[PDB]
Amino acid sequence: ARGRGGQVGTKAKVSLGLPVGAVMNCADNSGAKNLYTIACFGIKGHLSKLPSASIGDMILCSVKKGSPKLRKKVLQAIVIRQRRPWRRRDGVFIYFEDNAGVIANPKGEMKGSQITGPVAKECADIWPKVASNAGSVV
Amino acid sequence: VVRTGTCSFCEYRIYPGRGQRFIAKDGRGFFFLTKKAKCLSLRKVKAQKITWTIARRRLWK
Amino acid sequence: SMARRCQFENSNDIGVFCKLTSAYCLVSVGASENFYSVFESELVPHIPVIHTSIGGTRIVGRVTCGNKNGLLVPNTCNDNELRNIRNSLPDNVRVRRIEEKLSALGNCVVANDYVALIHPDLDRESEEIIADTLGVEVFRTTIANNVLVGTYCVINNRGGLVHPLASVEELDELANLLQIPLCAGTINRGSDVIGAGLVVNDWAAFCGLDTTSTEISVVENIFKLN
Amino acid sequence: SHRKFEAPRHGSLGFRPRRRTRHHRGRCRSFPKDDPSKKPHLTAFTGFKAGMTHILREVDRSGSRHNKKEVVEAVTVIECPPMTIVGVVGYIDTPRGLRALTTVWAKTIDNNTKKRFYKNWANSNKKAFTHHEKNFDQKAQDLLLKRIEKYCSVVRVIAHTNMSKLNLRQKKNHILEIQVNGGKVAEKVAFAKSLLEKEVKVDSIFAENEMLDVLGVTKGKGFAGVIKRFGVKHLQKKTHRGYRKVGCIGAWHPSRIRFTVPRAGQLGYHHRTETNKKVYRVGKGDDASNASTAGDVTDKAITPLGGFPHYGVVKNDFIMIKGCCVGPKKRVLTLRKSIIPQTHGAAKEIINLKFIDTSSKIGHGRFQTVEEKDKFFGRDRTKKVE
RNA sequence: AAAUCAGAUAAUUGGUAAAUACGGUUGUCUGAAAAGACAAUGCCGUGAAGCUACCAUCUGUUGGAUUAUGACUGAAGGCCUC
RNA sequence: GGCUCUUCCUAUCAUUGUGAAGCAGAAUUCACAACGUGUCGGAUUGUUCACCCGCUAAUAGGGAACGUGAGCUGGGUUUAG
RNA sequence: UUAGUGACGCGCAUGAAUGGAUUAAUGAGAUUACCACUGUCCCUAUCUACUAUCUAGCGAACCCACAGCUAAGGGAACGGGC
RNA sequence: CUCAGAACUGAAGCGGACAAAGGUAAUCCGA
Ligand SMILES: [Mg+2]
Ligand SMILES: [Mg+2]
Ligand SMILES: [Mg+2]
Ligand SMILES: [Mg+2]
Ligand SMILES: [Mg+2]
Ligand SMILES: [Mg+2]
Ligand SMILES: [Mg+2]
Ligand SMILES: [Mg+2]
Ligand SMILES: [Mg+2]
Ligand SMILES: [Mg+2]
Ligand SMILES: [Mg+2]
Ligand SMILES: [Mg+2]
Ligand SMILES: [Mg+2]
Ligand SMILES: [Mg+2]
Ligand SMILES: [Mg+2]
Ligand SMILES: [Mg+2]
Ligand SMILES: [Mg+2]
Ligand SMILES: [Mg+2]
Ligand SMILES: [Mg+2]
Ligand SMILES: [Mg+2]
Ligand SMILES: [Mg+2]
Ligand SMILES: [Mg+2]
Ligand SMILES: [Mg+2]
Ligand SMILES: [Mg+2]
Ligand SMILES: [Mg+2]
Ligand SMILES: [Mg+2]
Ligand SMILES: [Mg+2]
Ligand SMILES: [Mg+2]
Ligand SMILES: [Mg+2]
Ligand SMILES: [Mg+2]
Ligand SMILES: [Mg+2]
Ligand SMILES: [Mg+2]
Ligand SMILES: [Mg+2]
Repeated sequence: ARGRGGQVGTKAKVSLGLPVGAVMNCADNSGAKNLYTIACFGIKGHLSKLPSASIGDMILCSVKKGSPKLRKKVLQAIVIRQRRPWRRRDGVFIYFEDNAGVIANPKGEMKGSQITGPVAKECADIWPKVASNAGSVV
Repeated sequence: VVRTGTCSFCEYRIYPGRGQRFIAKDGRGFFFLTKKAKCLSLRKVKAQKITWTIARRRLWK
Repeated sequence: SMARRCQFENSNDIGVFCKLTSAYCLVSVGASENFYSVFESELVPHIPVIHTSIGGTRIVGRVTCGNKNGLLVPNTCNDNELRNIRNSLPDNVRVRRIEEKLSALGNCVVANDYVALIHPDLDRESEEIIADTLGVEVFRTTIANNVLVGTYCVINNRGGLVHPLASVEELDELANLLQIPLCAGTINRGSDVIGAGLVVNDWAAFCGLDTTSTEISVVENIFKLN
Repeated sequence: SHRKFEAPRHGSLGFRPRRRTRHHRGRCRSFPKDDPSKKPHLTAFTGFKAGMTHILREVDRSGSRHNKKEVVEAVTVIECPPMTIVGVVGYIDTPRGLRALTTVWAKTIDNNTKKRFYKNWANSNKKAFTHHEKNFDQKAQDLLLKRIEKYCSVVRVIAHTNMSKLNLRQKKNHILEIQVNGGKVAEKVAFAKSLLEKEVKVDSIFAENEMLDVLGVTKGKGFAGVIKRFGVKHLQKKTHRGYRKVGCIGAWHPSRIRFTVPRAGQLGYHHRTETNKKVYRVGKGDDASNASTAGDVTDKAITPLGGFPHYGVVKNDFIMIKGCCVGPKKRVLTLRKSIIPQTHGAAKEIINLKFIDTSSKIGHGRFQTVEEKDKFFGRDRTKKVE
């Protein structure tokens, strides 16, 4: 029982900003502060090409700082904000000031209620529960 | 119409395809025409105090 | 009348993909025919069903809010989407673009044709805009001590469904507040995300496929559609 | 040793050997499939790379991420001044392949084209085509054309790039074969004849939202290390001779190096046939409106403020293509029609243009027009003139 | 529509700066100001052109003959069977 | 031994077209034409191997002086402390 | 986590100045985490000086049976020569 | 020749070049 099943469509092209090992903020109230990036789904690489995730992706991660109940296990998360500038159909490039993610079950459900900070557009279309829990969506 | 954006540092008039965007913890977005713009406004320099700005030109007209 | 089940692509989250008020319905642009069917079939003559997108996204459900006097779109909104909307809208209803740091208007605002509940931290100007435009009395609250009311509670002029963990006390306060009966429950087979699973207005209810017979019963019963 | 981890090879062999090109303007070694369907049409055309800009369009394409929204896309502008037609050329099909049967020259061959035959025009007595002039007998020409009608499979027009219309150094024109595709040999010939000593416009050939092919020479990068050339992965930075090498030139047996292993050498100045570029606009060097839109409703010329960098002002007509194409600014290019007419989605897409950027490229420009810069700084040049 | 590959481009966004471009500034030296120079690029910020990257963008067809296999007609061998 | 790179084998892991089943579907297994293309990111170990964590259409098995030191590297092995 | 640490110890082959057990300061001494850090890496780009380049002048050395394109074959069982 | 106060002023920069320690917790040796 794994994967991204609750994704609602195609995810747009975003410059991949979070390779493996990347540690990002965790914006949910799950009680985990951060997410250590282990893999990213749907990737077959080239030799020695680091697996990379971006806004909207579903990663496989672990919790480095947070509730002792959460760390030491392998969880899935969904990237919300990234600091790596990507580009949108208007030609403008954007970025947030942090790298943020929300722990989720493979079905696309969040474990948590409030999501701290804004969530990127590119995450909403893909993940309606995440979108539901957004305070703001840019 | 040709829809024009405004630069959140100097309030210069921006057209499509040029420039970038920042998004702070607040959710406050900013839209910069120039790298030089971004650098300043993220260095937290006050637009008013820089001469080529429209801010400065406001203060002193 | 009856509550109908649908699916947007494979998701049950219809609450995310459309906005239903007594005067209009909004649905996202790329939908399957079956979606549109389940909507048009019931609401077609009576209300405009308006296909749109907001900031070029299909989430119109969570990003805007409104009742039959008004529509409040986020600053996410592209000019053309706005125009499209004004042109698809009866002249009675007015449309406004708000700048609220909290950009999901559908998440941060629940409204029926009288009362509106807002995110505790929302801008005063946003408040009086909801007030003036929608023509409503506004109260800042938290359903189930969660700040997203639009997401965690659903309302028509008759009654409302709220997050299943709302205490009896809370339920009372709110009922008194909105001047309508409230009921705690779940939708879409156990989900606590009631807003995402349900849309309703005075004569019609759409909800996700997996909503159990029991749950729909609950809905039909509190929303007083018969 | 079976090699340890399997990755794809480091270049396309079909692109080797990697040396420079003989063909300077484009060389189409195929012209589109010929069909009897339509009256004879002219196969390709010649132009020059001016600059790039970006566009804002609205997408009607259904099913797309972008349906009914504004997109911004990169675009190349290619100046396309009128080509002149000089001659006709018949080809025979022989068991050893095609062959040139004959070339019918007009009376009018302007000096600059004659330049082709000379390395320097001005130190020469300019003797070229003299005998074709003094001896010119229209009857004979007609006889030759009739000849071609009689014996010929393929008909091509000998075409003339008139360089005098541009501002560049090179004034010496270009001499092309543009094959003629149309049903009956005879009509091909008639057509060809109609063309002689006349000027052909890009509109004659290419339409809007039409799909294009661009033929030309990659920019020369000179002698290239292996990393730049084939994109090998660079060796460990600790490596004694240097790390920009490939590690193993080959195994013991065979006793030599295969043509397959990457090595140093020239990169750049090759010929490429790039396929399926979309035409966002075709415009006349007369319209001062040519850079504007239904949505714009103001005067705009495609030439960016301060002019296209390292190119100039575009006074002539032009084609504006989606994306980028081969070569540095000022490289001539041959735009050929698609081998088979393109039926796919991107090719059917009707293009609605909203913004075309005239903003300076020499810097980061915020002004779309002089008038704008001036209003901003309160200098009226119409005022200084007055 | 994406991934891996292939071939290019540089409008945009990034990267690069010994254009020593313009500004800032430490120590010294020219009586001072002004203007500079020396500290193998003093240091710092922005920095056009160029080069450059999935860290940017564009583009990557159509027939014929056949294999395995499934069939038509069919004889050796009245019937049978690719 | 690894790194780098190229090519070959087919006793085919995946992809193409098929035959077979104790082939309902889904999945799987046996076989045929067949390499044309692909066959990845990390823990520990000098490691070949092995074992685990993962993504993946798949994470096939091999050759080329047990491919590849005037290509590196020098952890292992095998001088002198 | 064949790594590190703490424990257990049917110690191949621990053990008492052939010293056993400890141990602050201490170390260009062996090992493991972690924090900061970063071009080690993902993934490679760009800039400077000196070279390699070309020129005037000057001007060696290693090595050298005979020589120098391969496929197979046989052959002192991997030929360049047959 | 040392030390301390207050106020004003700059793109919040100011040991501006030069000079100039990265930390922490463990294990083994040898004081
Ligand atoms: Mg770590
Ligand atoms: Mg590797
Ligand atoms: Mg291969
Ligand atoms: Mg041919
Ligand atoms: Mg390249
Ligand atoms: Mg050397
Ligand atoms: Mg720049
Ligand atoms: Mg000084
Ligand atoms: Mg001075
Ligand atoms: Mg001096
Ligand atoms: Mg000195
Ligand atoms: Mg120095
Ligand atoms: Mg500098
Ligand atoms: Mg810089
Ligand atoms: Mg592509
Ligand atoms: Mg393709
Ligand atoms: Mg076989
Ligand atoms: Mg068997
Ligand atoms: Mg490794
Ligand atoms: Mg070996
Ligand atoms: Mg020893
Ligand atoms: Mg380790
Ligand atoms: Mg262990
Ligand atoms: Mg030590
Ligand atoms: Mg010379
Ligand atoms: Mg010399
Ligand atoms: Mg032999
Ligand atoms: Mg041989
Ligand atoms: Mg003081
Ligand atoms: Mg101060
Ligand atoms: Mg400092
Ligand atoms: Mg250390
Ligand atoms: Mg000692």
